[PDB]
Amino acid sequence: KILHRLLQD
Amino acid sequence: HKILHRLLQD
Amino acid sequence: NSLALSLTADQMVSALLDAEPPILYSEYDPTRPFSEASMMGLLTNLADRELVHMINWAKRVPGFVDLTLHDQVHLLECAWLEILMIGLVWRSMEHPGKLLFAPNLLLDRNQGKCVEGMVEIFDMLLATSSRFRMMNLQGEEFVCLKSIILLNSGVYKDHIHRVLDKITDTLIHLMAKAGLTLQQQHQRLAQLLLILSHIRHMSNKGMEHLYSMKCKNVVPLSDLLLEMLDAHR
Amino acid sequence: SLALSLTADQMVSALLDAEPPILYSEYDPTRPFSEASMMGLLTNLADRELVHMINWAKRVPGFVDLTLHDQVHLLECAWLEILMIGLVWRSMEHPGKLLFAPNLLLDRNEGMVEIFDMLLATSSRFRMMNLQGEEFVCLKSIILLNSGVYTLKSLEEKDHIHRVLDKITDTLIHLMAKAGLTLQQQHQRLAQLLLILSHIRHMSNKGMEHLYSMKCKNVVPLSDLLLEMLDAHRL
Ligand SMILES: CC[C@H]1CCCC(=C(c2ccc(O)cc2)c2ccc(O)cc2)C1
Ligand SMILES: CC[C@H]1CCCC(=C(c2ccc(O)cc2)c2ccc(O)cc2)C1
Repeated sequence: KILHRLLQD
Repeated sequence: HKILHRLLQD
Repeated sequence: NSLALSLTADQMVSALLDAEPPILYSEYDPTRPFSEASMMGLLTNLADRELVHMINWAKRVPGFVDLTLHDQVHLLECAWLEILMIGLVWRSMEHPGKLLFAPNLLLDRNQGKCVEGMVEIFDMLLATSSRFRMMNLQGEEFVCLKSIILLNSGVYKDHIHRVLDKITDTLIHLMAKAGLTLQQQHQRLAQLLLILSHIRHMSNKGMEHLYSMKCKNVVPLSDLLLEMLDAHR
Repeated sequence: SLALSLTADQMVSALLDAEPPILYSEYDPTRPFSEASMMGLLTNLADRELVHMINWAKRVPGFVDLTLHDQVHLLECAWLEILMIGLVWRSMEHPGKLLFAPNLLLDRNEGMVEIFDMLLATSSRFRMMNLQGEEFVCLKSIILLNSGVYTLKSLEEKDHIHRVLDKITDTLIHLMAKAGLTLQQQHQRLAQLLLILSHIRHMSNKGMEHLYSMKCKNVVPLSDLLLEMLDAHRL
């Protein structure tokens, strides 16, 4: 999940 | 035309 | 010049309280609706009758009758489901986990768990109801919020602008009357108005479902409900 | 949390510094455009704005105090609302026009035109109120936190959001009091601002419908991120 990834970064 | 136009007059 | 602006705060409250439509009953027959036909059948019938009262309610909202007939039509077409929903949410305050469409029509999410794509809207309404309950929303506050919805939701203008300001003053008046501090007042005012954004969201999701209900063939829609629905498309 | 410890002035400073940049589109006046290709431009622009928005959200006081799943949900709910109030803010000084990008100024010329007129009206509302930059960043943060607050011990998260929202309310009043407004004028302006958010929500909902109507018609290549953001509103 792209949004979860970018937020987790 | 519209029913609403009539009901708002009464 | 509108007499709405000349009203005192207490007079504004009295006018709105006096304008309140009654709580209508659903058809009897104690069959708990667990079908998309029966429940949408019940809800459509109720909403159709509620609409007639709403129209006559709107005419008793200060400032509304000062608008042109077409502007009155526009505002009602834009806001009718919002108005139905905030009323539903208000009625359901004292019944956590339940939606009181009528005193003899109390539904829970397990009944909403029927009908494709309604349990989500069901949950949203329940959350709004709980929020109003935790805020201890008062009846005088409720009628102010409902009037704001009517005047604001389709506002896009100066007359409506001043009337909207007048209702704001009225809300603040009620909170000050309730003994709230200045900080508690503007904090509570903000909290109440932010919920109106959620009511807007629920209405739009509701229109989609009603349009979806219409495109099939399940419940006969009244000509009035059909015209109110078509206005959004 | 340190977000609850911030003064109103600190809150404003934090929000102002977290502001994303204004991006350019791929628009070329010498290049012909259809409705399909114009939507391509806006899609490309929105996709690049989303990355900036995500990093902006992390710098909104109180946001990273939330679980990742709650952070995801709020952004999924609010992303088009936030884009739109940004668009409306940029368009204030251009009556009858929408400034999608510094090189993309479009005037009114399906129901896409209706959404267009709705955005124009909101922009007109902003400039008549003389909306301030400090107010705008408060409004935008409210949208992020409020639009999805109502979609076990998940209630603890909901409480925190409400307390931060109360903080932004305090901040708005502080800004208005500093601007010399009377108490009546403060309460009225506060109401005016928050009622606009209902309108921004409405435009977002109508916008999602058209974007879903788009996607299904092959018409325009949606980005991988936009597809996921869009899909979240279909469930
Ligand atoms: C799950 C709740 C929600 C979902 C569908 C839309 C709803 C309503 C509805 C249903 C059918 C209809 O034709 C017009 C309006 C409704 C709202 C308030 C009220 O007092 C009565 C009916 C109810
Ligand atoms: C569909 C309604 C329309 C109204 C305003 C302009 C729109 C978009 C928009 C809005 C703000 C913005 O800064 C950049 C782009 C948009 C276009 C395509 C897309 O895949 C996502 C967003 C959407």
